[PDB]
Amino acid sequence: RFLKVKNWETDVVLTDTLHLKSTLETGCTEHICMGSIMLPTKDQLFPLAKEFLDQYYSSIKRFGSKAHMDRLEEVNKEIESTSTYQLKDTELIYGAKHAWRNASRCVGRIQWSKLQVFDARDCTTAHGMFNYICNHVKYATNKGNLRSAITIFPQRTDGKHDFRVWNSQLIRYAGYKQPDGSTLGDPANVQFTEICIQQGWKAPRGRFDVLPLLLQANGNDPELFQIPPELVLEVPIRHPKFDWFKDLGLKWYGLPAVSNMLLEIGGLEFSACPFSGWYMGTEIGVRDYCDNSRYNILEEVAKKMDLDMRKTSSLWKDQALVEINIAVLYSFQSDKVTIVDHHSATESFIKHMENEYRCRGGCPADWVWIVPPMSGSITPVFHQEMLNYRLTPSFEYQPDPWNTHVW
Amino acid sequence: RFLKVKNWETDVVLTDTLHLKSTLETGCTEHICMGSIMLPVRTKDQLFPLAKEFLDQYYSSIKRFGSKAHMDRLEEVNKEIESTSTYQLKDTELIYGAKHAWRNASRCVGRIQWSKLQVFDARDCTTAHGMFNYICNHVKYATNKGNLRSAITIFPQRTDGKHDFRVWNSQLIRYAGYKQPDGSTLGDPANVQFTEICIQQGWKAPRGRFDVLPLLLQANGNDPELFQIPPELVLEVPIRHPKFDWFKDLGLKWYGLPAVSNMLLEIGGLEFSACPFSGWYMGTEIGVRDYCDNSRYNILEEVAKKMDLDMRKTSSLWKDQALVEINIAVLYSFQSDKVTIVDHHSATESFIKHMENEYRCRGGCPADWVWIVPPMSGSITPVFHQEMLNYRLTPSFEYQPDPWNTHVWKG
Ligand code: HEM
Ligand code: HEM
Ligand SMILES: Cc1cc(N)nc(CCc2cc(F)cc(CC[C@@H]3CCCN3C)c2)c1
Ligand SMILES: Cc1cc(N)nc(CCc2cc(F)cc(CC[C@@H]3CCCN3C)c2)c1
Ligand SMILES: C[C@H](O)[C@H](O)[C@H]1CNc2nc(N)[nH]c(=O)c2N1
Ligand SMILES: C[C@H](O)[C@H](O)[C@H]1CNc2nc(N)[nH]c(=O)c2N1
Ligand SMILES: [Zn+2]
Repeated sequence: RFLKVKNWETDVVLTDTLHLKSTLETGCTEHICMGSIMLPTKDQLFPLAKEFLDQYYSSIKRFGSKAHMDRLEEVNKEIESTSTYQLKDTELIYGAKHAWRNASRCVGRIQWSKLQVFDARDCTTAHGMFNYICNHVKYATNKGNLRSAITIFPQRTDGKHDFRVWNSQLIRYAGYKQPDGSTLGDPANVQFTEICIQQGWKAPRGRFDVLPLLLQANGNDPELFQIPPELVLEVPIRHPKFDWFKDLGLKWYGLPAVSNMLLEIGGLEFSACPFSGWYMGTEIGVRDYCDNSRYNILEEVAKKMDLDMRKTSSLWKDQALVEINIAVLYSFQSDKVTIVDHHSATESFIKHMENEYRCRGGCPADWVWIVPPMSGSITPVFHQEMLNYRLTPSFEYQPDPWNTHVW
Repeated sequence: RFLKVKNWETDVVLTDTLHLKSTLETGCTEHICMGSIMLPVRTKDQLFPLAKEFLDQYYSSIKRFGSKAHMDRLEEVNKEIESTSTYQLKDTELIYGAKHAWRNASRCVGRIQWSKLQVFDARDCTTAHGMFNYICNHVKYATNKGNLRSAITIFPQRTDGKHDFRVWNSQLIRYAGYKQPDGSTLGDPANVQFTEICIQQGWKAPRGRFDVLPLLLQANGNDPELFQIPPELVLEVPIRHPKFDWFKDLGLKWYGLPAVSNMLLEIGGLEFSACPFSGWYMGTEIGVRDYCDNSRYNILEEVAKKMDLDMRKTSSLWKDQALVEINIAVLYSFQSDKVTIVDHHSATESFIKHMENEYRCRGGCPADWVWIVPPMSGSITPVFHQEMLNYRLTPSFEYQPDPWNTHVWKG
């Protein structure tokens, strides 16, 4: 019940006690492990509020103080009365930072305490949402010197007045299926791209078209907005050795900004809470470019490299993959846009884990997501045993809005 | 109940009902997943239900469930247990058991081959010398001059846990490791403890970087004895690179036959503590793990040095570049010497086909994603995108503690 995790490359052993504070469920049982599955009233609200307020006042070393009890009392009163409650700015910031801290699938959490939190709870319209999001993007991008940030729109009330960003990321490329039969641009975004067009958007029908924002305030119909191009920092992808690489015509955007998740703090639900950091190179070079269900350029690159693509055992896919990921890192670094390679990022996470085990008693971590999609075992996280469990505050998935929206 | 797994690249969805037949635990709870943890004595009491369940499965597979042969066998095993406190498997049952232990091995990506396993019955063995002979025959059979053949040799089952047969080696063929006074290691660092034991038992070590370890064999609970595998039985492959001529001068080689010899085979409640099995290598086992783990031969530096890569910052991906070249060399060398090997793209593609087939005919396929996904180029293999369910079926292979930690020495 007091658990140990071992690193098999270093023999370092850490003792986990934090998991005992876990609340939600993992999807696993004693009979079956679901570790590789992608997606497994007034009464309930006050205990949730109490659990959060307790950990908050503990963190500021005022557990059991007058101010603690008073606040517990005040929130209790507000829930009995209004059937909900509002977070103090200090509580909102703490809650958001700890949602990141608790994100077991995130390798970048060593940065968790340096999150810029933008309070957008006074927002009432989609035009206001757009304004807040432009300011976010500009602050976060910072001329290529990226800074982590989250913008938090008003919390769910009766589930009919939800704030939602319909895009999965603030910045993403459009996808269109060709009459020919293939897919132009990003296949991942074919459905969403349709809903943009099938709602007003005029598509350039290109390969790297930055999608418009589809913003929904207070449960209303969502509205289209184009992010000012001058706020969208993109990087042309070239290679430090292969001069034909530039001719592939590839580029990617600098800002990874997830906008479709749900932030839970003290029982309150923030259905619109776009957050952003900076990329690990493999997210673009391995997944975005080389997934078969994405831009899928491996064969094209291997061809230009003149590799022997007759047999899989020549490892031509593997060679091309490395070169593509060299290009991505080289390109961002050259344009002075923040990026981290998978070696640096995983070494950072090992350091973070040790910090958390020492100062917090543990660090929930999902091995399946933490290990990079290339060169797994030559990164230290591959050899690191990890315990996965769910702490709150937390980021959670939520249904795509078009399936839920009472139109 | 139904359970569905989705492949996120193909959108293919499979339905698992087989997990309902699961008995053993996973280590996970509703509150914590232990999926990345490496490693998460038996009386007459619990034995007959274990026996019965296995025999039910056996007779079902041969389309004889409930037959007179089935009921008689149950009867016979029952009376054998209550009078002798154990029982003996028929040859047919043993073969079925061994094949299904492999079939049920959720961490094994090579299971498309499970039904083609050569089972060698060594249950009549009584001495370490007898063990050595059986093991030599296994190695010769399995190696087949490079045309590798899967096989398992099964020594007598545990009785009171005080007369165990054990192969003290983790694998039948492995290179020695030597700790030097300056803190460095000569050979395979993984095998330093075992090497020191062999030396203590009287092995005259050559003290080179690739010395094949002697077999250390325990029969019937007796102290183990040293044996040298005839070198002519140990097939090795010099490693060279198809473009880089300097690669051969690194002086690398590896053995052709992967043969695990320290696991326990459970069949119908019976425990076979010595059951060496072998197949053929996936290239990455050697090229990624054996050669490039920091705690193993660790040749990334040397290789990258000779490739003249930018080694100052990690973001040059010099480690990733060297890793691919090493794995190309391993595959090239094995194929050139006509020794059976499979690359991780072929192996994972075959596993997906296997898994889909198993869902269709068996109702499921227990699989451990953490182990099934290869240690390089993960997401460009099809298993990366494949949801998997991990659960435990029997018959099974299990870990057991190393014998030198539990053995009562006779002298
Ligand atoms: C600052 C640098 C950051 C880096 C390098 C980073 C890296 C990553 C990576 C590689 C993943 C894997 C997800 C995938 O493969 O699609 C991930 C997941 C995740 N990240 Fe981070 N991230 C960063 C910042 C942040 C921030 C600022 C937040 C929130 C405030 C965050 C929250 C999350 C969450 C909630 C997930 C998992 C989502 C899920 O469950 O699917 N990350 N991160
Ligand atoms: C014939 C070709 C085979 C291939 C390519 C293959 C491949 C693999 C690989 C790559 C692993 C991961 C282990 C590691 O990374 O160290 C593995 C695990 C395993 N294999 Fe196979 N294998 C083969 C044959 C067999 C046979 C013949 C048996 C048994 C009769 C077997 C039983 C197992 C078991 C039980 C594990 C899991 C070990 C554990 O739980 O830690 N395999 N295999
Ligand atoms: C802030 C941030 C930094 C970074 N460096 N990277 C990302 C993107 C990674 C990511 C984070 C999430 F919080 C949620 C998701 C969605 C999961 C995706 C959707 C489809 C495939 N995958 C399941 C991705 C975000
Ligand atoms: C038949 C076979 C084929 C193949 N292609 N390959 C192997 C070796 C893979 C393997 C299988 C096992 F049943 C147990 C182990 C030991 C795991 C090691 C020991 C220490 C670190 N690691 C946990 C390896 C065996
Ligand atoms: C901590 C983690 O479970 C451990 O390093 C595992 C990860 N996956 C693996 N997968 C395979 N095939 N072989 C291994 O030795 C390991 N090691
Ligand atoms: C089926 C499997 O869970 C799925 O492919 C996961 C595996 N691990 C991952 N890991 C990360 N970081 N991102 C992903 O999208 C995935 N996909
Ligand atoms: Zn689990």
